Amino acid sequence: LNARRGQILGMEPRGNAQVIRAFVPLAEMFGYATDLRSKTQGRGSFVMFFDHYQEVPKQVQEKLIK
Amino acid sequence: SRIGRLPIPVPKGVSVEVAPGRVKVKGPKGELEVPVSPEMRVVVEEGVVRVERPSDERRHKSLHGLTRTLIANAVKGVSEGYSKELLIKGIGYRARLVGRALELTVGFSHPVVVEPPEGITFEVPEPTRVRVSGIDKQKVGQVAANIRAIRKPSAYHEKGIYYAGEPVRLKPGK
Amino acid sequence: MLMPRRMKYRKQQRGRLKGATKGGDYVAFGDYGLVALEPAWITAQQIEAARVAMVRHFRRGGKIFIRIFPDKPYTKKPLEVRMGKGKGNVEGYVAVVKPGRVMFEVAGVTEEQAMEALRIAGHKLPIKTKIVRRDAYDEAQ
Amino acid sequence: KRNVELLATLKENLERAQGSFFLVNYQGLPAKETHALRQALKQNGARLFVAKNTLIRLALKELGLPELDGLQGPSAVVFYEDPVAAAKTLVQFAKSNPKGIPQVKSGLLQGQILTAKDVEALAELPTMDE
Amino acid sequence: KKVVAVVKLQLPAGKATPAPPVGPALGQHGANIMEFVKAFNAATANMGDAIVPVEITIYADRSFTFVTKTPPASYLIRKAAGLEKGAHKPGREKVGRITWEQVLEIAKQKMPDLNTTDLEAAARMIAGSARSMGVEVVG
Amino acid sequence: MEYRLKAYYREGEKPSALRRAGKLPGVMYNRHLNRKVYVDLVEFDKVFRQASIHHVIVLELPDGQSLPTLVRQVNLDKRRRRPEHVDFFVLSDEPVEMYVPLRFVGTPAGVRAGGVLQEIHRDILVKVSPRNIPEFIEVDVSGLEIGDSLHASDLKLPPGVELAVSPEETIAAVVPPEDVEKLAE
Amino acid sequence: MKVRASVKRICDKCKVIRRHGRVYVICENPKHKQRQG
RNA sequence: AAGUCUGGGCUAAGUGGUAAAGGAUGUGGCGCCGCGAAGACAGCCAGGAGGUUGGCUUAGAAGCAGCCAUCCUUUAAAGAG
Ligand SMILES: [Mg+2]
Ligand SMILES: [Mg+2]
Ligand SMILES: [Mg+2]
Ligand SMILES: [Mg+2]
Ligand SMILES: [Mg+2]
Ligand SMILES: [Mg+2]
Ligand SMILES: [Mg+2]
Ligand SMILES: [Mg+2]
Ligand SMILES: [Mg+2]
Ligand SMILES: [Mg+2]
Ligand SMILES: [Mg+2]
Ligand SMILES: [Mg+2]
Ligand SMILES: [Mg+2]
Ligand SMILES: [Mg+2]
Ligand SMILES: [Mg+2]
Ligand SMILES: [Mg+2]
Ligand SMILES: [Zn+2]
Repeated sequence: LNARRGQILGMEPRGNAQVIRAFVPLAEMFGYATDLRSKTQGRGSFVMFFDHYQEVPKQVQEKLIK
Repeated sequence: SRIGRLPIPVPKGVSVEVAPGRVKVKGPKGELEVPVSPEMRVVVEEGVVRVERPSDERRHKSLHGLTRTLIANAVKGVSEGYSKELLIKGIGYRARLVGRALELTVGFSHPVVVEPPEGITFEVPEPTRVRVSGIDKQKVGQVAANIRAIRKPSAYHEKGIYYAGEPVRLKPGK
Repeated sequence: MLMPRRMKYRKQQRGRLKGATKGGDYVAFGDYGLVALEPAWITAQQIEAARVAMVRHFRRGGKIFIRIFPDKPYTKKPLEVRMGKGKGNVEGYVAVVKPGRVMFEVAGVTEEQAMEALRIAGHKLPIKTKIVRRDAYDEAQ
Repeated sequence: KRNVELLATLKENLERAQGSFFLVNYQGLPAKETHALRQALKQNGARLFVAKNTLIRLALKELGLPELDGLQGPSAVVFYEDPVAAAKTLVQFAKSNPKGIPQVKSGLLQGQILTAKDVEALAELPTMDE
Repeated sequence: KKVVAVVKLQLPAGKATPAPPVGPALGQHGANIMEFVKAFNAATANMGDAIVPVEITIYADRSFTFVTKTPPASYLIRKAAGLEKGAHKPGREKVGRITWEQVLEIAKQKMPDLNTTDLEAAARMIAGSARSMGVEVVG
Repeated sequence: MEYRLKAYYREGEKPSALRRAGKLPGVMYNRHLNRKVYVDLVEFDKVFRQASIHHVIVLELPDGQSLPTLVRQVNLDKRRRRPEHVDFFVLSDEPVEMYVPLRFVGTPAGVRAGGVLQEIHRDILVKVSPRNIPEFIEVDVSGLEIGDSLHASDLKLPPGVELAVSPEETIAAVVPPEDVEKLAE
Repeated sequence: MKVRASVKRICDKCKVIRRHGRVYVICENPKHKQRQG
């Protein structure tokens, strides 16, 4: 999660099982299901939703201007 | 602070005979010759053996400790015996004696068979422990090691041949 | 970075680097210093590189004193041209530096901190150096 | 060479405030267990003198130089000194014999003792409260 | 049929949900885990807050036993100094103050937890835990 | 606090010879005499690194004289950072001009704010009898923030012990203090 | 193995050795293994 | 062609008999401070503890992200690590 340019929000239990909430940029959620399944032995899962927009990094922005 | 000067207790009843060039150690379990630099003096005393060096010149101090231990290891060799234990680990993996020979089964497309050199004797007490035993310290070492080398501990799994007492340090792997 | 603001003359003859320093040999301001162990024309960018390195070590911060300043213009002809047809173009500025010169000083910093700082600064310089520390011998001068 | 000087004296002072010093081998008790078996002999032995555990070496130069009967019970090993006289103990060593000889495998085990000014003994000092 | 355990926890006041560390190391009691919401928040419903320590033991017929300590040094001092939080940066901006003799009573609250069994010793721990949060001792 | 030093007379001995010999060629003078001396380097060093130009040093010549001196100069060889020569001033009962250390008592409000005490004088010039040479002179630097200085004009001053430099001579300053944040620009 | 002109202790468990004419740094952590060259 | 010449020392690389920044328990020799039979250095046997998650700061930073501060306690000792 952090390594995907994300920013984590918190952690609660469920079916025990655990849940981890985060804001990651969508640009970094492509094909997530598969790393997630690798990183969790095919035992975890996820849901994901648009929350908001914000300033892409000054080092990303100016690559895009092509 | 010093190995060479540390006297060597000799057990009743192993015997230590000095020559120039060598010292011989005999006991219940065999006999051993230990090559010794002709610059050191090996000294026999009551139920003890000492080693003396001719100066504090670097080579002599270095020879000093080495010589004491070399003789100390022979003393212990013929009296107590030396030995090392290898633990086999991993699901398919096991060993068994076959004559005096050790047949190692460790996940190659074939068993591996190890003939014990002379002075070395193999024990497979359970089927996942092997015991290399012998009078010669370094040789015991060398063979234990040879065996272990047939398939070292993995980086990723508690799997392979291990010195008993040797720690399993892993690293995560996906 | 460093260079005179104005000059009576733009290019100068190359000169020669015989001699222990002329002066500059004793620590004058800080607690720690770095002395040239050998002659060299040290470059504005080399000084700057060292200065910068030092500040980066302290982060914030101590005091850096700079005791050499490059007033010698360094000349060079354009690539691939022949000899003749007048002296080369000023392309930079340098400080003549002879052995025993205290080049940089530091203060307001621990022993550990000034030692390291001057070590790194050394590595940006094209000569041998030693680190020294203030003394009665310095003060006496 | 050293605070071994300021340390001897501080043992002499605390010996020169007595006539009856005992000696225990405060070996492997944890920290929980320790501020217990200590605060124990501070609520059964006056002032704040349970053990003033210090160097066997300096604790023989001190007994030696006050002469204090040459405390040579056994200054070998781990050694702590249950100052029974800078307190007000007696059979208050029972306060030791009951905490150690139950709450461990050999709790606060004893070694030497000098009651009044006279050499106590082995188990005859360790039964000096039974 | 799980083992005789000597558990140590630190849960705050309020949140009495049987989730870690009230889950893994507390299965071994077969614990009336939700008996804690009521046997805790009855000594801490007059208070409201304060993290109150605890040790939770189990035996051989699967039942749990727990006993608690006294609210943090950092806690007690906060609501005698007119503060919710500390002082952000300890040193330059005190955001509260306490007389020599108000630390003493705060100390007195903590007398049965510490190392010393004193006051003049006890009170400086308190006063020392006042620099650690940058609130000056009125003296 | 009043140090001593064997010192010997010399005539024609080449300084190179002496220097090689572990010794340190020197000279002693005031207005009454001028003698050529040598002193063993390592003995000299051990003293002067505490004495400096601040404390009296007593030269024990072979004739059994014991002259009280201040060091007046030490010539360093520029290339190898070492003493080549010393000038011992034979103090007499007159007042003397000399250098008196400054002890900077206090932590500036300027420091403790990120900044740095540029100690511009680590001693100060003074007219004074040898008989009351003040081994110290304290200066409170506590009221200093980044921006401030202190001149000689301040400076308590014992008896007596006058100044010997303009009072308008700045002696200490507190200056701002190297910042990575500046760099990039 | 790292092979360099400058070989140096990297952590506190790093140990500088000389075998058979060459300076090596051996260490518990295999990333610190160095051999000068 | 003429000394396998004489006395002292260093070198172990065939350095000698091809080079720099820089790097290194190579080897020898100086010097300076340090700890040490009131027992040091090395191994090994205990302990290594409270107030306390120190305050702030993220959602969590409970000695060890990072900004401050770095006290107090029992103590033989034990860092706000
Ligand atoms: Mg053997
Ligand atoms: Mg092999
Ligand atoms: Mg020219
Ligand atoms: Mg150039
Ligand atoms: Mg040109
Ligand atoms: Mg350089
Ligand atoms: Mg000048
Ligand atoms: Mg120097
Ligand atoms: Mg010198
Ligand atoms: Mg490098
Ligand atoms: Mg290693
Ligand atoms: Mg010859
Ligand atoms: Mg080579
Ligand atoms: Mg060659
Ligand atoms: Mg060659
Ligand atoms: Mg060398
Ligand atoms: Zn390492």
